[PDB]
Amino acid sequence: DKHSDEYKIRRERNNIAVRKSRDKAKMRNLETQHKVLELTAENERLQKKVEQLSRELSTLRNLFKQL
Amino acid sequence: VDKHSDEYKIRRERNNIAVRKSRDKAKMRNLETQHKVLELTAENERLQKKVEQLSRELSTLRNLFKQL
Amino acid sequence: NPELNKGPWTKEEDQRVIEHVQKYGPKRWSDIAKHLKGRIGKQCRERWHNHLNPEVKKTSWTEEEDRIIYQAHKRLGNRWAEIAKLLPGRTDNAVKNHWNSTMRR
DNA sequence: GATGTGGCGCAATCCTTAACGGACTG
DNA sequence: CCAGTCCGTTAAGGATTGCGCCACAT
Repeated sequence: DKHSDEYKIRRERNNIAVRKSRDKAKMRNLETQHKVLELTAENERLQKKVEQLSRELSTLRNLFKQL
Repeated sequence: VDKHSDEYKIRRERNNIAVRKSRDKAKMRNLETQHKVLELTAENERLQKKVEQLSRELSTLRNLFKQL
Repeated sequence: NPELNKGPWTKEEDQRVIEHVQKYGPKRWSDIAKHLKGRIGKQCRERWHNHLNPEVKKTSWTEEEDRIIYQAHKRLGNRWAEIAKLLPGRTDNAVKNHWNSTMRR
């Protein structure tokens, strides 16, 4: 029976469960993409820090050597 | 046009291929994205470990400036 | 009119054109077109220059290629054939298409 | 039984590309 | 008049996406 009301109602109910199931999945993917933007920002910063502290260590080591 | 005319079944077959392709491309892109997070995370823990190492080193050095 | 082919190109037609270009070269586009049915030289020439030529790259547009197009276009304008001289492997038509679709937005 | 998921198809429409036709020039 | 180029323009067809139908999982 593909035309009764019982059928129309059963379909509507699964159609809602599907939209709901897919909103969850798309969300998980959205935050996963944000995670990438986050980590990519944190890594660019950490790499700047590593380079800064390496220059500092180098300059200081050169001070103790000229001692 | 008719839903029975072979001219339709063919046009539909092509779209169905493109649709399965497109949905597969998107599914790969998502897997990649998750993999990309695993790699950024390792590179992240590595860089943080390096920062701590350089800091510990700077501190060791500056400890030679302390006297009594 | 009714004596003109404006449909697709068969692997057969292409091969004839390719051979023709190796025979005489990218010239006398009429001759080969004659052997072909319902197609004139101009078409054969276009089909060759845009698709059948070996030097025509068929790779995706690189990030570096876009730059050149922007820089160039915001100086010469829609001078496709001209900008194509700065893009080895790309045809004037490929630049036009790339600009009106992708780069346009 | 009811809701949750994975796979697909349909059909609207977004996006690119091919190449038709006109304008020019030698 | 013909050819070889150059370009604007747009129909054709692949790529996406909103809505849903099924079968099967929980």
